[PDB]
Amino acid sequence: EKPLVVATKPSSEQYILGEILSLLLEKHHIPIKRAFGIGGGTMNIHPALIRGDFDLYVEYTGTAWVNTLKNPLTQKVDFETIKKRYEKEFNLLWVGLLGFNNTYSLAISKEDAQKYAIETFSDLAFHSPNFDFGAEFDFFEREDAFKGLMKAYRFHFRSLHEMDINLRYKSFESHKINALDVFTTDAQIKELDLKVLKDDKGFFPNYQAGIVIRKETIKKYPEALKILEKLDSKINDETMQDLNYQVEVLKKSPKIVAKDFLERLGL
Repeated sequence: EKPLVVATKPSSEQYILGEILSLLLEKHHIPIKRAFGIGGGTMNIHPALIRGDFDLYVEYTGTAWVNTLKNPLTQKVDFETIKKRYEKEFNLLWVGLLGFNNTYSLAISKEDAQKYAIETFSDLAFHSPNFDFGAEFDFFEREDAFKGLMKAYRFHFRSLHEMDINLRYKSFESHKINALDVFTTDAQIKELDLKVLKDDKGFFPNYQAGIVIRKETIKKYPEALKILEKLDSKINDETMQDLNYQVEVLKKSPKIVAKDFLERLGL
């Protein structure tokens, strides 16, 4: 007899997710131990999960694809393959998908999107001489980001600006830039009321969030599977943006954010 251990990676989004899992199981009288903010993320969570010292966490499909399964991000992330390999090689179950994808995208103002009819990356590339683009230094470094985006879409931005990751949204507000990279769950999408564009050629890989849990734990706690499945498809990108906004902008604790979310779902 030992409480089920919910692990998370160090990010604020991950603390919210860990509290959603923990509070939901606690509501059903299943004892929980929180192991939040594990340095190194998956590479240190995964060995503990296989050894039974963690029981569950929220993983992103593309992260499992590249880090645990050693597959290339230039090949489309395949959920069915992930689920099968996780069961067979690791005795781990993906419960399902929460409903959101946390990956790179590109954003502009809603006014500029309406002015130029911009909905997709290809639209932004078509109109890119009217845009000054900004991103963090790392985004300009390898083929997985800006360099590859240029090979896929033929952008001709009027200017390019690299800066500290924490200055992008501020630089957009000042008009130093008028297009930038975002992550699709960023609180700042809601805060700044940004238009997030569609990656029509599928350049950026998929990082769909889902609960990974030991099959041994589901065998011993069959009700845990039924309970956790109630979260399937309940958190789309806009919902995750809002929960992140509550923590990062409204300064609400991840635990309270998670509690209020579960209550809104009737769980």
